[PDB]
Amino acid sequence: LLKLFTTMELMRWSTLVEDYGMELRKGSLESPATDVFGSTEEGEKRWKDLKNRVVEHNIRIMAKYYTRITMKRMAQLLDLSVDESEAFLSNLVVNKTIFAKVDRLAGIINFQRPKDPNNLLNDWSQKLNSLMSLVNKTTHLIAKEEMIHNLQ
Amino acid sequence: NRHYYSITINYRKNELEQKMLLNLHKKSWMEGLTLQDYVVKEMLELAK
Repeated sequence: LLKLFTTMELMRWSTLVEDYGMELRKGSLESPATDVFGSTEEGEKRWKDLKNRVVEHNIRIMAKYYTRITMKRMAQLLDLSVDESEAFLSNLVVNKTIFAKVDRLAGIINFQRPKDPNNLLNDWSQKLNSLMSLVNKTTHLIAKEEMIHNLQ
Repeated sequence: NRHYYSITINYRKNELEQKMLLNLHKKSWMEGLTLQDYVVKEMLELAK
């Protein structure tokens, strides 16, 4: 679970179910399990909110390659079903702590960022800062090339 | 003015340095490398 604190470990949920159901199968310290999954009205609810965890934190982690993603292949890369993904979209999207944009006009929509509606600002940042990096290139090009030419 | 008559003054022929007194100045005071703004949007946004 500590490893889960990066990349979300978008793992087959049943595998983690093994990893945390064999806690109840501990021939050692098992009171951890009973505090976690020896419970029913909350321990099984802990499994449920763990599904919540995997889906919503995967929504978090996967925010990079977006602007093109399908409702079906969403579930395919979600370790959970499509209408399961439908309810997950629904709750995370009415919660809307992030701003995505989606529509079943195609179903190929995504847990997006503002979807880049911006003017030159994008171009501005890009051109300016990149060109600046290039002047930096030059200004250390002279330096380091001279340095490697010191002995000569 | 009694006890105080002024003398015509001047600066030296300083090209010996005036050269390096403008060469380094112009080269730096003007975008140094000069390959920098070549600010261009946010400036004209506020401008226009």
